Amino acid sequence: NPWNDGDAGWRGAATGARANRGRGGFRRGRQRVQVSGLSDETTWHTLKDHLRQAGEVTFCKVFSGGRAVVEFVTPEDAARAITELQASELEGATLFLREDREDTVLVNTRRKIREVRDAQLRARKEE
Amino acid sequence: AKTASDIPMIQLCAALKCFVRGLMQNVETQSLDEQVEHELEKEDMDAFLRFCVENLRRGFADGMEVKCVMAATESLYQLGYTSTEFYEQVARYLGSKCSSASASVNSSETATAVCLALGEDILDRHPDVHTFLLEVEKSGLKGEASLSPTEWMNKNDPANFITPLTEIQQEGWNIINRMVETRAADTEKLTALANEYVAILKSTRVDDLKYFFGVFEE
Amino acid sequence: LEELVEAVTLYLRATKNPRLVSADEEHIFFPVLMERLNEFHVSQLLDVVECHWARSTLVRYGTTFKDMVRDRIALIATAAAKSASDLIILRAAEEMSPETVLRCIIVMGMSAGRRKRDLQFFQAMGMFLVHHINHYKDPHELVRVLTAFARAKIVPPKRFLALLGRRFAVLNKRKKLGSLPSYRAFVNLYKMGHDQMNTFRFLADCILETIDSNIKAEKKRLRLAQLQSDPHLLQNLRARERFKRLTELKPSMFTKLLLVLARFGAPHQQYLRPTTVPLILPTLRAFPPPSFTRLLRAMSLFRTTDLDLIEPVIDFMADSLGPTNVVPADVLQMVRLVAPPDVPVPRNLVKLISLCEAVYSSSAPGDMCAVAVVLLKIQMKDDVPLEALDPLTRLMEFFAERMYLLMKLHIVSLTHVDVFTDLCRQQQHPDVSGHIERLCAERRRVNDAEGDDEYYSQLDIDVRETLHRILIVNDYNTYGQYRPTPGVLQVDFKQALTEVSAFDVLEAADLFAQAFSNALKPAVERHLSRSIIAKLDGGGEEVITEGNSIVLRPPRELLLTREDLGKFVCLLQRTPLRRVRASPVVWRFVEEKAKKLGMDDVLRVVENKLATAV
Repeated sequence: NPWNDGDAGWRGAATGARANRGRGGFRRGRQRVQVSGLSDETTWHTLKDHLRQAGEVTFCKVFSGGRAVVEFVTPEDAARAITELQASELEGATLFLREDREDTVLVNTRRKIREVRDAQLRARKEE
Repeated sequence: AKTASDIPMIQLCAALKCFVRGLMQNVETQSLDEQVEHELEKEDMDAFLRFCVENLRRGFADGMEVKCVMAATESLYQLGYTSTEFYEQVARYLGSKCSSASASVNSSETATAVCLALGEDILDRHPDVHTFLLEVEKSGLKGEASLSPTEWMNKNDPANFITPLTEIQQEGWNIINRMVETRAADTEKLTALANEYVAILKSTRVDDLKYFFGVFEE
Repeated sequence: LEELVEAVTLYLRATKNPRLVSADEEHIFFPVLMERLNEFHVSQLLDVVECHWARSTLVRYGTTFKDMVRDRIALIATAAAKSASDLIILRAAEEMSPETVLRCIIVMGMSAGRRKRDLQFFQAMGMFLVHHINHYKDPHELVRVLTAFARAKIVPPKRFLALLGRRFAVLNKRKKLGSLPSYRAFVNLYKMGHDQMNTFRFLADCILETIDSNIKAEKKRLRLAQLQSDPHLLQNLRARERFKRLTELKPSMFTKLLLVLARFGAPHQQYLRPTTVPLILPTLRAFPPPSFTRLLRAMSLFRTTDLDLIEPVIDFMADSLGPTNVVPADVLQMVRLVAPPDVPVPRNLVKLISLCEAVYSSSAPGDMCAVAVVLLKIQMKDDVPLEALDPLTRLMEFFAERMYLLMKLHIVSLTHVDVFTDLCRQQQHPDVSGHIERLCAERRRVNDAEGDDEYYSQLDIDVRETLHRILIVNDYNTYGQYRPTPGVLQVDFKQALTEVSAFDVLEAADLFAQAFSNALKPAVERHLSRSIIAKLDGGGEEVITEGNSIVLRPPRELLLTREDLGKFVCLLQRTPLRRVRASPVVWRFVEEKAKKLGMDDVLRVVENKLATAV
């Protein structure tokens, strides 16, 4: 956002509460499924663990109330997942799955089937 | 007050302890006009303290060590936040973790100060908190109030990479960054470098040893 | 050289009365000026250019004078720049004084424009002003420079603007910049695409400082006084005068400064909040509806997590106005703003829910699904009182009824239907009137038997696009003719009519009235009547050209059949457009068409209508 103008702030600062997350080891010496019904405590790691039973995942993000969005690797990873993991049980948070059959690219795909059919309808009306 | 989002609690406590030490000394007031200025400064200080206590409440909700909330409550008392509606939350959270929190790993002077700052009615509303405060004032760390704010922050938050390194502290990181790329088989070189490193251990920060051990495994 | 300079001003100062514009004196004097243009100094020419102009006098002589002094000053500036690398030219370097350059910038802002000559001309001595930046003293001079540069509509060297903005604070120490000049500079730097933040921050803090100082002075006066020891307009005058006395600005422009600050994403804990109690709350009622709505819109972006302001807004909205004095959009925005978990439950949420029920109960298209989402978010939001939860179920039932009737009308897209079904499924709403399963069964019958695209074809879509255009045009809010409808929508809707025929536009009107009867706005109604009259007359239409001009379209013709004429008669039976219901042109056109086709009964009916309309 413009008011931040590149300022990292305290989120990107070097505070002692930030190095705690860094459990690496300190060695070297410096199309998308919408899933609902989860628990807000459910980490994205558990999300990947559960839904990789169906197919591989590139990106996944949770939202408040259990809503979350998951992007698949391949269309086969989706075609299996759209119908297999429906109403499965995980951590007392039985999932409910919906799929955005319309995509930011698939809308432009629907534009032409709309317009040519509209031309056919116009030809019908003229006749 | 601006741009203070996602603030770790230790940062807030250090800032409050910095603010308390730069306060003006009280003098006799000419009541003709300066009372208005006192009201204006009161209003501004309230506008700041309300944001500070909001952030403290968020920290209360998310869970925090008793030492940090203890110091923050003392500092806010130093600034005159006499509302008593937030001090009941203070007592509630302090009594929530009273069972397992260590007693002699806290500042006794801070204990006396917060015990005075907490109302007696609020005190005997929580006899367990009363007893805990007396125990801390009996057995606890001494002289922690006299340290400079940066010393307090360094001695309660290891690493944190805020203040710049002293001249001596740079030598340890030169040694470590020289040891990183050295071949493993060159045992004599590593022995010499480590024997050089141990000579300046008294001045190096305690946290950086995490790296000194790590390269040993490398 | 001073004699003629004084004489031309003597003649020019009286160029307001038509006879006092002495053409004879103009021809006597001004040509000598054009021959003697080189003789006078820069300041004399600039002072002459400053003076008032008569448009006939300006077109006679001044229009040339603009460029004939522009080029001379350009050569003088070229000589000055050569110094920094005719007797007057030899001393050109000392002629371009900082005040001279400042006035040279100032005195141009009435005839320049986006022209390339003006662009390069103003980009010439901008660097001279940069060469004299340190010698400018009064802060308001730079604000005047900014507004003149804005008037000429030049493309600025943004770095130079940022440098001026930085030096604004340097000069601010000597004399505090006013609130009005500061907001002037704010709107300028907005409208030529400045994106440095800090310049905007300084002006915003200056405006806040002026407001704070005024409020503190007022409180000081009241405290010192303590130390000594229609009626709606009558109430609103005090609020308006207090507002003007404090911030030196209208609410209609304060509510846009807050809008832009919210757009930037500034922390509302120190921008929106510090002025709520002394300023915002007491003057709230005096806000014009277009300003109150914008204040709420800025609240939505700010996402203020404080009830100390939110609650009084709820009370004022619930009590002081009522159901028919508030736009449904405003109440929808208000309930949306209380949805986020950051804002705790207000103690007066029941009033908001009651008025929310009332407004849409009295409102009896695709946005209501989002409303369900809003309800979805509020139903688990902490400990909601039950009496606030009761109206929501009946509300959703009313929504379901409306969408069911809409599907019987075949209007709203079935994707929103599926969204609504998903929402009611995940909301676990127990159907009582049996409408939810009716919607599910109807959606199944529609989609899984004929198809979604087939459903879209139930009403022909070239009418539907005009229907959507009508809908989005009618989406405008006026608060009771407070804001006249902008002409841009009229222009695009008129051009839409210019392509469509007459019968299907009346079909669109009928389809709109089937679900939103009498909701057509008067401007759209009269424009539709005018277009239909022009079409049935057959004279032509207004084709829009490039230069905002019109050209008569070639004449139209409509060879409608007997059944088409009968459907037109039915449309006239059901249409709410009074003008098309009474204009005799449509009836004589129908009579002529019926005579061309030939049927006795409809002809007699049209004659009967004509006898009542001729």
